[PDB]
Amino acid sequence: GLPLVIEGHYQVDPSLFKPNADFLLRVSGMSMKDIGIMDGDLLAVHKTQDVRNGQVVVARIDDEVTVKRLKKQGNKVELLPENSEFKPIVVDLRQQSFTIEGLAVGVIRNG
Amino acid sequence: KALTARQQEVFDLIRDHISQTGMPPTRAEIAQRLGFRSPNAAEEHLKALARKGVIEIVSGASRGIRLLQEEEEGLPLVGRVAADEPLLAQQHIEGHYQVDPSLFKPNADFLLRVSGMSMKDIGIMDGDLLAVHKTQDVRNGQVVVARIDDEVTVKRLKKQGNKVELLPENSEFKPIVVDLRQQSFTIEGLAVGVIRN
Repeated sequence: GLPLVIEGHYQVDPSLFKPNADFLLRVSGMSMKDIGIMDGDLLAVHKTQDVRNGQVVVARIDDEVTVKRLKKQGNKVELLPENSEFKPIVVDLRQQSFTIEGLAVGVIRNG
Repeated sequence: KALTARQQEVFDLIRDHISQTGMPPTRAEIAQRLGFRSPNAAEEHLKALARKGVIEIVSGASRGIRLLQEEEEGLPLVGRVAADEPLLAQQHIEGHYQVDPSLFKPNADFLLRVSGMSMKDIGIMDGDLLAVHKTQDVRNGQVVVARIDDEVTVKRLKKQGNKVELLPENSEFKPIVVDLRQQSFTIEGLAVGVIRN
C-alpha cells in the first residue's frame, strides 16, 4: 500500500524497494529520460534528507518540486538532468530555500 | 500441508507438461523421467498430491489429472529461460510479488526480468521487471514478448510475409529478422507495464 502525493493509493509492496518506499510521485516531463524515468511514470520515494552526489533525488526549491541527479559542494548545489537538451539547475543555499524531500528507489509505469 | 522433496518434483513435472502441451503426463512418463521403479511407484506419489489437494484424479481416459487451486494473489517473476522448456516452467520462477494485477491494462499475468538495453529509448532498461499479459493475439506496432528458436526477447512487432522483423528502440541496435521457413517462432504475450526496483 503506497499513497500517491494524498491523491490515491496503490497496492504495491513497499518492501520491494531498498530502502523501502514511503510514497509515490507523478513524474512530469522528459528531463530524466536517458535513465528510463519518463513523463507520466510513478516514482517510488524513500523519505530522508541523507543523500549523496550521483543519486537521483526529490528536491523542493521554494515551493516547487523536481527530480534530478545531485552534485553538491558546500553552498553550491547543482541538480543535473539525464537528457542533453536540458540545462542544469544551480542553487545557492544562502539565497533560496532548498530542501531534500527524499531518495528515488524505484519506478512503476502503467499507462 | 507441505510437499516432500519427491512430491514437489512430481507436482513440478505435471505443471510443466501442462504449460508446454496443455496436457498432463502419463504415469509411465512420470516414472521414466524421475527414474521410479515402475508406474505403480508414480501412482503412490499422485495419491499423496490429491490427498493434499493440489490435484484431482479422475478414473477413465488416459492422462486424467487436473490441477486445483490455480488462482494466486499477486504476480510470479520469470527469470532466465532455458531451451526446450516452456516460459512458465517451474525452474524459471524466482518468486512471487504482491502487486495488484489490475493496475495494468490489460491485466498482468506475470513479470519478466529484462535483459539488455535494446528498448531503452522508450524507458525499458536492463534489469527492469516487465509486466506481461499472456496472449497470442497481438498486432503490428505493439511491444511484445516473443521466442525465436527458444531465445526470448522484448521488441516491437513488424510482420513481413514469411518473415517477421522485431524492432529495437536504441540507436546501437538493428532489427532481428526471423525466417519462418527455417526457425521456430512464437508470441508469448503483450507488454503492459514496468516495475523497476
